[PDB]
Amino acid sequence: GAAGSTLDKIAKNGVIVVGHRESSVPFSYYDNQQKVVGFSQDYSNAIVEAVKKKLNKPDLQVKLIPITAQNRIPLLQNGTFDFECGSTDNNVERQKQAAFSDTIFVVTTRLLTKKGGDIKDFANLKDKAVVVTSGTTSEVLLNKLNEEQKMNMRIISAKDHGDSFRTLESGRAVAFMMDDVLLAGERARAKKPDNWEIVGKPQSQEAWGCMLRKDDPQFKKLMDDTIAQVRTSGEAEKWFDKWFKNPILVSHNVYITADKQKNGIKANFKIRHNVEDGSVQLADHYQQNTPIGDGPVLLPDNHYLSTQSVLSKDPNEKRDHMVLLEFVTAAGITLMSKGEELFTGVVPILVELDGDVNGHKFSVRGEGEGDATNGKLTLKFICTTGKLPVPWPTLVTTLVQCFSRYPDHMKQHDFFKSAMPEGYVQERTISFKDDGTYKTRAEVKFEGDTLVNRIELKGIDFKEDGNILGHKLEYNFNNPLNMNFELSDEMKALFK
Amino acid sequence: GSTLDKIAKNGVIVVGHRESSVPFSYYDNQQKVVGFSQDYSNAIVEAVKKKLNKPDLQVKLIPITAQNRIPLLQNGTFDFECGSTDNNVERQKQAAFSDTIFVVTTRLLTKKGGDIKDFANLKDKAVVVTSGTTSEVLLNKLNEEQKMNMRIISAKDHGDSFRTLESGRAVAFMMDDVLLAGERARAKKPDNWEIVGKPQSQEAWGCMLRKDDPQFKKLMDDTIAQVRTSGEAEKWFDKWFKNPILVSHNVYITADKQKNGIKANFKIRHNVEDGSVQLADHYQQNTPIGDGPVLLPDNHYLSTQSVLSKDPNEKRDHMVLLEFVTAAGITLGMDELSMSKGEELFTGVVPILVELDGDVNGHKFSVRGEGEGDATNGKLTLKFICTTGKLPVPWPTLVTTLVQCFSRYPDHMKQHDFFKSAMPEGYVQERTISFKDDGTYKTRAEVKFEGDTLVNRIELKGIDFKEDGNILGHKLEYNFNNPLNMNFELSDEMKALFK
Ligand SMILES: N[C@@H](CC(=O)O)C(=O)O
Ligand SMILES: N[C@@H](CC(=O)O)C(=O)O
Ligand SMILES: [Mg+2]
Ligand SMILES: [Mg+2]
Ligand SMILES: [Mg+2]
Repeated sequence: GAAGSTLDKIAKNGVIVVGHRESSVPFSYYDNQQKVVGFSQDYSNAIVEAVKKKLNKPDLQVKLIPITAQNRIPLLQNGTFDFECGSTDNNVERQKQAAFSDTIFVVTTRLLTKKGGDIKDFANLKDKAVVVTSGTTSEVLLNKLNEEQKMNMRIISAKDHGDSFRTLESGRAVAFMMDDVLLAGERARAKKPDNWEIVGKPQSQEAWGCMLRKDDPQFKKLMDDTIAQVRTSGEAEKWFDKWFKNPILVSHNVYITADKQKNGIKANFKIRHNVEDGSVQLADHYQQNTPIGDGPVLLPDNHYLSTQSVLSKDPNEKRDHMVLLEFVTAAGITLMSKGEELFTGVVPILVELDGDVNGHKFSVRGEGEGDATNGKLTLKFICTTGKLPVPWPTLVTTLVQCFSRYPDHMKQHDFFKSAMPEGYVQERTISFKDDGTYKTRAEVKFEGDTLVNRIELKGIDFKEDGNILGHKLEYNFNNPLNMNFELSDEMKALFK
Repeated sequence: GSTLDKIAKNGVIVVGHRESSVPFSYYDNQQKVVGFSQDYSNAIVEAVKKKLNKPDLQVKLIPITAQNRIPLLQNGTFDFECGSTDNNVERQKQAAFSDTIFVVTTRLLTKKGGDIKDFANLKDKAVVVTSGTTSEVLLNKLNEEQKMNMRIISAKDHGDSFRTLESGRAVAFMMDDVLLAGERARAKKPDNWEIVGKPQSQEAWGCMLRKDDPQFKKLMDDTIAQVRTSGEAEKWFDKWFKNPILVSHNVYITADKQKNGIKANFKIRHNVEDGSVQLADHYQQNTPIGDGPVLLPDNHYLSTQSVLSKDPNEKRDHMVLLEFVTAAGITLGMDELSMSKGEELFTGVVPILVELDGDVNGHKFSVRGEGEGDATNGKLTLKFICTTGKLPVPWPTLVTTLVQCFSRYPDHMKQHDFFKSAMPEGYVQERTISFKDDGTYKTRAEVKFEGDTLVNRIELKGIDFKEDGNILGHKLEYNFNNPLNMNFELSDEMKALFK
């Protein structure tokens, strides 16, 4: 058979081509910024890093390409990609065409259906439209059940799992059959996740592995070693808790460019606020910052800030309020001044905002602390004038980028700290799609030991029953997904 | 101390600028401060950098108005300003002036075909003027001396003054004639407006600086003299007054290392025939067609300008395009005052073929373009034809869809040129273009060499467009980059100045 390895081909070419799935949630799927993410993609990344160390090629490139259940094996055999980790069952029939790593997940094949409907088990599918994803194990099982039991099902074959779920969600099928965890994943992305139930006696139990070409023991050994190390280091259980037991967030990217004319910077970015009906409210941000002082600043090369925030409520606070936890890291440039020295400890923060939106006047006061070493903010905001006339999430970006974590190799690009203590003016236009606009002007500076953000906000042209003045936005940030899925006994055994 | 002493101490020169003195010192639609006088301001800054041996001197532009320019100069809030300030004896008591950079007369702007033919026609009428200007003094003086009973509306800056006139809330706007021509150029309908009236005065503009600083005055006067005799002053006049003024677009690029590619985002503003603007938000992702190594960039941007024209011998629906693109956003380092194989494919002139098939709200169409690209100069020249008859969308909405491998990457940035590095195998370019209050284009293109020709083959799908919106309604001007075209003669006094 083969005398060489895909590892030798990778080393020659300088790139590893990795297949990935498009809608295997939360394992290998596109997030709303088209990043390929998930539990299996974490294994894929670990394997890629293991290939880089094994080949001593620290600058190896990666090229992720999309595959489907239908085309994964033909594209593997003709060399279109080198391996994939996503949601592929290891079985005997497939071992005739491909090789598999050791198992990374174990599932059972079940049904997703509307809560409170007639579908309790597979027997309820008689004479009904049932959706299943083309090219999958469940498609084979569902057709076989339909034929062997003469159930008169109308089996709809959809191109990928999100399409299958949206067939169910729109009423064109009474149930979706698939791996139970993938049903839970599509449910998490639904308009109303809590309307959907997993039901039915399992038709099978399956084990997922990474797929690679046959006759490559060196590459499979590197994968199996990597999987073994992920387990015994505790990372496998930590990745499970990450994807299945905590909110899954999508980072925002604040794109920064120098504005040398003004000795400052500009930025642009988009926020997508979740709407209660399952849609999204786009908020387009334009930003300009100029230093208050007339001394030197750091004028950055282009880069971006990667941001995630968590909103919560203080159970002992009766005023209208928001508790905020925020994490920000600078990126976009590949690998002590006075201003930067001001941020080496924990710095108290004060925020004051005076707002007028469509004539509705309000004020907000916030206090907390920031830890730029860790890119971390913790703040509590109160509406001091009574009820806030807009949703708290629409004010998050307005309510101190000097607390971003700049990596050591990027510290010469940190405009925000360099303007301290005298500070900077931050101005934004925030354009809400199909609705009004906020215009903001803030001064961010030190007053004594405290970092103060004092803002004026003016909002115009809002729709009184739109998503903002109508209070139709969910109290969250970064478009969370929250899985509802039990750690099974089989998975517990896998982790030993 | 002196102004240079302050600049040297701080490492920053603080430059006052006007906000609406068109086309001398004004904000363009990307908030950049531009104009004929700002070209002088930049020349002065560069002379200060050279004099102080501080190539990394920083610049801080701060806005000033006709009302606050002198007090902010006096208390040191800024160091100098080049804009539109008259030099006169009264102001010399408060400030020093450079040698003259422009000469104007004070006149009126009014609606073409109206009753305002000269200053006498203003009797009993509303007249607008900018607060704190020479014209405001002259207009009030004329009012009282000739008992004209004008209602003088005093607006905060020249754009506000003009929009008072444009919106019918005054019958005329008095100002420096060239500033009237500048505000006209930005109007909803520039050709509706006429400059009339016997000049009330002739004025000379200079750059303002603090009094009793002869060395800083000499640096500015020396720079202004060099601009004249080097011919730059006449070239700047031609640039600002006899050629279209464009705004550049910035294409903001970030790496997408997962896909061995890049993403980009940027905004295009299309001029609408009624004077409004149609926003087109661009999201972009590129991936290499080949599986071999590429250049993965740090964040940077492409600075783009385009000129659309018509071929007078072409009877088909068509667009002639000239485009210039330069990469920017990574500073040339103090210590430095081919990176891919594909880069070598662009050292000379490369022929280009573009093929687009479109479907917008069910209206199908095809476009074919041919021309050539010169990446050494960041320059493209193409002619496009609609091969299916009439184009069902405006040509400007297709410009961004219809080869960023022809961008000029400065030498210090060549390691960030993903586009050329993916050749000859090429790349896939996908976009979502969202037209504000209207529909969306989704595009997928392959850009690659086919033999010696760089080929861009595109599929475009448009949905949710309004049939009477700006796109399907064909309400967009045939231009790009939001041009302004001055209508202003070179006077004999300006010719004298250029000697
Ligand atoms: N695990 C199933 C479904 C999938 O791949 O998404 C299969 O291997 O066919
Ligand atoms: N040139 C006039 C108007 C202006 O400054 O814009 C003045 O000096 O007041
Ligand atoms: Mg939801
Ligand atoms: Mg009199
Ligand atoms: Mg126009």
